[PDB]
Amino acid sequence: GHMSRSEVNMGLSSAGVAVQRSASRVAYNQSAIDDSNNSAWDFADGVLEQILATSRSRGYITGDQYILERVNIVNGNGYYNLYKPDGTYLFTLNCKTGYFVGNGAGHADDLDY
Repeated sequence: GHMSRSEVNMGLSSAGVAVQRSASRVAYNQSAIDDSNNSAWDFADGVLEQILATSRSRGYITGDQYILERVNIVNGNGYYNLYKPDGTYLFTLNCKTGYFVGNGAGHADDLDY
């Protein structure tokens, strides 16, 4: 919610933030993460802004006060975690589908991998 429509970004800086990474539903695979050149990391168009628009609606975040992070590549469905400005894990989303998965008592909510 800065440019106009369809942006896709991390919205806040996860630098110094106390972000919950161990709370992630998908593996933080730094090899796929560093493989960032993948289109597995290209969500689509305002797809993130969707999930984010949703996140705020859900009560996960506000505006672009979110902290998104690259996590994993499954099938090329590059998964991104959404965090609070405090780094609090909200969910793991699929960039390629704009789907998003929640977390619980150590179970696959939407997961399969």
